[PDB]
Amino acid sequence: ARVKRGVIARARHKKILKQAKGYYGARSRVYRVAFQAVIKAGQYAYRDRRQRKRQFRQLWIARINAAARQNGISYSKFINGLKKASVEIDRKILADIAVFDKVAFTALVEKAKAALA
Amino acid sequence: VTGSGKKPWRQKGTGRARSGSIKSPIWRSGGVTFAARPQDHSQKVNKKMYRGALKSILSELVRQDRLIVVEKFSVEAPKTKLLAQKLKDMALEDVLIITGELDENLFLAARNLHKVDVRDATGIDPVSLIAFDKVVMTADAVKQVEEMLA
Amino acid sequence: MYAVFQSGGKQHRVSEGQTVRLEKLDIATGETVEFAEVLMIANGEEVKIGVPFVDGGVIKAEVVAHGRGEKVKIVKFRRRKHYRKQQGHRQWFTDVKITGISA
Amino acid sequence: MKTFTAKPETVKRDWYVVDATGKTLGRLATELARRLRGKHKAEYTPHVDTGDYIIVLNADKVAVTGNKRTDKVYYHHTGHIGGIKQATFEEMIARRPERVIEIAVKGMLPKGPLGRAMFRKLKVYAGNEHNHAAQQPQVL
Amino acid sequence: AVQQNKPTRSKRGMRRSHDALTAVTSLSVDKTSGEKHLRHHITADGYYRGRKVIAK
Amino acid sequence: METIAKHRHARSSAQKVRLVADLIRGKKVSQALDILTYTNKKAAVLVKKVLESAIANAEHNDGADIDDLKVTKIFVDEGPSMKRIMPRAKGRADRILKRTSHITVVVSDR
RNA sequence: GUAACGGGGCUAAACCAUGCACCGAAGCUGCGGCAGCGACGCUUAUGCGUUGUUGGGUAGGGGAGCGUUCUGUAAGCCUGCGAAGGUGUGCUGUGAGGCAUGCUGGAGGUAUCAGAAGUGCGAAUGCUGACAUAAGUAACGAUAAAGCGGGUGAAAAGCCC
RNA sequence: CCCGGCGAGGGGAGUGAAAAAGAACCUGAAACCGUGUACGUACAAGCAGUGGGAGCACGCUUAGGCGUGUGACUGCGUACC
Ligand SMILES: [Mg+2]
Ligand SMILES: [Mg+2]
Ligand SMILES: [Mg+2]
Ligand SMILES: [Mg+2]
Ligand SMILES: [Mg+2]
Ligand SMILES: [Mg+2]
Ligand SMILES: [Mg+2]
Ligand SMILES: [Mg+2]
Ligand SMILES: [Mg+2]
Ligand SMILES: [Mg+2]
Ligand SMILES: [Mg+2]
Ligand SMILES: [Mg+2]
Ligand SMILES: [Mg+2]
Ligand SMILES: [Mg+2]
Ligand SMILES: [Mg+2]
Ligand SMILES: [Mg+2]
Ligand SMILES: [Mg+2]
Ligand SMILES: [Mg+2]
Repeated sequence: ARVKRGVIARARHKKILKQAKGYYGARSRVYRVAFQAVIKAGQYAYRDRRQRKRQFRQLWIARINAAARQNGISYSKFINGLKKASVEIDRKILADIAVFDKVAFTALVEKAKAALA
Repeated sequence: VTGSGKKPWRQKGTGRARSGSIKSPIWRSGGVTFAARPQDHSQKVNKKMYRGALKSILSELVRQDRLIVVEKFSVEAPKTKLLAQKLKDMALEDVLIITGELDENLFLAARNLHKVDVRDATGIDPVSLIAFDKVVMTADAVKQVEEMLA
Repeated sequence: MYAVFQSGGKQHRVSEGQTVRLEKLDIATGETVEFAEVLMIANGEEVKIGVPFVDGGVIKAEVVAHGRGEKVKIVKFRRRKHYRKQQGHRQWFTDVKITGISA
Repeated sequence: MKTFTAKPETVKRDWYVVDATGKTLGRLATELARRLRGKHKAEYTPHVDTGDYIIVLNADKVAVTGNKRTDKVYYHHTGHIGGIKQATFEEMIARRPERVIEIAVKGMLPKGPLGRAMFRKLKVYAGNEHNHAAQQPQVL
Repeated sequence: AVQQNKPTRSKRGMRRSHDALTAVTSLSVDKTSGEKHLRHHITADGYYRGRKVIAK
Repeated sequence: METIAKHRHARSSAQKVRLVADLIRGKKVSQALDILTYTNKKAAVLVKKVLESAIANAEHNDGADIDDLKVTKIFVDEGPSMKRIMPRAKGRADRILKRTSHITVVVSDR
């Protein structure tokens, strides 16, 4: 016969109020933040992690297109050479070879340049 | 509640408002909403359902409760002290247990924080039979077929 | 020697590096069984013989170490329209470590 | 590990010297805008701080293709209302290549901050070789 | 002349900048090896050198 | 307590007194005056009193006669504010909170 | 105020035709995991591994649960070798939440399965209280203004002479 | 006992298991207001976060490429009811 809301009352606010970052002004100090902002965070987060898979790919190719072309054949022709193979197909990501194993990479551009029929 | 008045707050205007009466369920003043009430509570169980499945004790609680002896006839006029003497014929004491002798004699002597209860009589519900460790049926013969009432 | 392979994402850039991956199947606990990867090898790629393929002869694989296959990570991730809120949700994996011997 | 080469905070800067005395005018901007970012560059992951270092010379030798020598809106309105808008055709402005024309790259960059880091920071001039008020050292 | 949302924090905390107080710096004068107050000689007797206000 | 003194009530508002306090810190001590005695704002007359009381506690709670010290701390807090009413336009624009503070002066070692 | 390519800028960075290549979504695939149903493998109350498939969602329908105050089980169990409550942390669950523990704290709390609800707030120009904001801003109530010397006093423009 | 106006207020000493129980007195949360320290910050535009992310302050480990804080720069991107 006792709601005595006080009992979870606190725990709930405290829960979301637990936004370490503090963000700014009311965004931590006032409960107002939670479903307004802590909620946005959940939303902005929901999409960015999955939308990110590509944002890096866009970078991966951005550099491959910037590395492979300097030594003949553009990114457009590159993957096409690479495309022809029985086992020769190791995708990008590691494609950053242009930063650590340049010799490999340029030795990989021939795997495509000389590969393009 | 102490509604010693009808709405005196002037509706349209005065800035934020919208009040009215004061047994107003929102006004900290008083007024408790969907109030409450004395009610009955007491639900009633059919007659057959009442006698249905009770002393399942014997079989299940076999190695525990289903003892039948005597109502202790030699017990003094009103003496509970040396109850122990008889409380040891089975070694069932504070373990709880209730007797079902069926004689409002002097054996109603059991008075304690909560151990042995008498109620030795037709009047008895399973609730009690199941509240104790080993309900000493006892009584003898009283435990007949359809009238195993203790 | 370098390393290279896919299996649930091309995660095999680093050489030995001992980095997380996926999960066995029936159960994780550690120990091992000695599972060679496959000749996805960049020919290992590492020496005077960095090779376009990776294909530099038959059979070339590293044995899996099976360092630690556990843990999780927790990420809230909750959507909500203007009238609802699936806000309440959680899905993770353990990504077994694996140190991987030499190429 | 997490692949992405870091941002050594504009690690290296390769110096260069275009000519501009050429005939490509507007076409040149792209290979001038791509350069101060991460064109010839492979590694040094762009998007983040970065750049290069080249430089223009006379540049005064441009004609564009069509009658653009005579067009190009060009106005540098000011916070002055009172009806301003300073429109001057290209040839009218080509008389003194300032923050414009040669500076056709500004509108071609990421714009705002950081892109702003490259901006005029390539130098322009309009006379090629003589008294290069710019850094004489290493260039190509 | 009404206002509408106003940020107690940050803002105002900025106008306070032009609100901090200031420091004097003055001498003691030959006689008083301390006080002298500001551009005054000394209050102890209110004398710059003799019979001024009350002194010897 | 590392020789304090502080205050409570009296009435002089927070910010009002928080202003003069900034004037004194760091060196202080030997500045029982001058950097205070030569500034007239009510808040000043109040911080000095407690300033001396504090520097005085240097002969009772602890030794270290008045001459060294530092005054590494001075902060005023909001103290219970009195409420009152104000006849105005029929009674709408009236709240008046007197406000009050303290000072809490300190004097430790450098 | 360019304002009838989004901007740059374009003689092809336009269009028309032809063909290849590349970028590109939560679409499809790969890998792992969750749940419902049909099957498969078996095992076989049952259940688990494989697999096919289904899993946007307002009104609204159905189905599962967490948590709180109070009652039974409870002079049983936990506690001053520190309960409830407040605050941090770590582990844990799909989530509601759960636990363990630092510190505070100064006396109580309650596994379990069951029972009953003043049973869960962010809004109703909601009700009560506390504290902000504007802002150290406006204002200090008749424009019959006051100056000086003494006194007293911690201090006097305002009090006494 | 000491500062002070024989103020207020406080600081010691003593009472007490505790005064981090002092009469405003149990526990004392939140808003709101301060002092201190680490980092960011005075050529940069917008629901202030989220994704990426260098540097810096501490903490790492017989490196092993990490934890906590802060976050320049950058893709996105108009609160809830
Ligand atoms: Mg590109
Ligand atoms: Mg009436
Ligand atoms: Mg209003
Ligand atoms: Mg009432
Ligand atoms: Mg009946
Ligand atoms: Mg943009
Ligand atoms: Mg493709
Ligand atoms: Mg995709
Ligand atoms: Mg659904
Ligand atoms: Mg309770
Ligand atoms: Mg609502
Ligand atoms: Mg004033
Ligand atoms: Mg104003
Ligand atoms: Mg004014
Ligand atoms: Mg007046
Ligand atoms: Mg208290
Ligand atoms: Mg700066
Ligand atoms: Mg991130």
